[PDB]
Amino acid sequence: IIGGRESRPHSRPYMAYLQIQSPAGQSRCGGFLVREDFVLTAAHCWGSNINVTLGAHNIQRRENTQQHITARRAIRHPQYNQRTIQNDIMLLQLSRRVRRNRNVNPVALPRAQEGLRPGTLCTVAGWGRVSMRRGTDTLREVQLRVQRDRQCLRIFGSYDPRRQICVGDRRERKAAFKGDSGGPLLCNNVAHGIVSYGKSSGVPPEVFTRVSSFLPWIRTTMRS
Ligand SMILES: CN(C(=O)c1cc2ccccc2cc1C(=O)[C@@H](c1cccc2ccccc12)P(=O)(O)O)C1CCN(C(=O)c2ccc3ccccc3c2)CC1
Repeated sequence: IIGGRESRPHSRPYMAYLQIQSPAGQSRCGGFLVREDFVLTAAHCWGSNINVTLGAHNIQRRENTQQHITARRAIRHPQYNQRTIQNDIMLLQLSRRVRRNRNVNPVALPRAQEGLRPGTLCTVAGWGRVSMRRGTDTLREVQLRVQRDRQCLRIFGSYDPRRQICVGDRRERKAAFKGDSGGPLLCNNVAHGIVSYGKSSGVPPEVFTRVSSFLPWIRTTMRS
């Protein structure tokens, strides 16, 4: 998170920290609990081995509030295209159900096809980098304004306004960044987006996956 603030501890109990590929420090991503047995995140974060940490604030400490679970299944969206980064969404079925409590619980999702008006203020959270040189051990968050789709349609090649969201006013140094991938974009406290990608500089507008266009698939995949 660039230009944000440290989050009040445990104020976003749905936050999940992902470590992809056993090797400690091999790859980091964010995600969010949607049910006691499922975590939603980005498909470009896929790996053969994913360790999930729920209930954390400082992910570099084995906190009493944490619950550690491995991804039993890492289900990439069937039409995920890593080259164009389209359909960047993935469901992680946890090896075991979390014990739901004040520090670990699901987040509300948008209804099917729910959109977002440009100018709306949303919040994204994560343990990603705060700059090219600095990262963070603790959860941070920042408020960003939804942008008109035309901006991302000009900047990013394959953008689809139905399946993606254009976020971040270029006039402010605030945005989700490297390591925040997979994390949620909360608009009116509902998880409308998943951090997908943006410029390597971190200067917005940036692209989020629009959760509301994938409800049928999410439903089906979870209706196991
Ligand atoms: C150097 N970068 C970044 O520092 C970066 C910037 C971001 C800016 C805003 C929001 C999220 C961001 C995530 C990252 C990453 O490095 C991700 C990461 C690692 C490896 C492969 C990935 C494949 C798809 C999505 C995330 C990926 P990571 O977070 O998973 O580690 C990323 C910039 C975006 N990328 C592009 O090809 C890309 C595509 C079209 C573009 C069009 C215009 C300008 C830049 C463009 C850059 C990938 C690497």
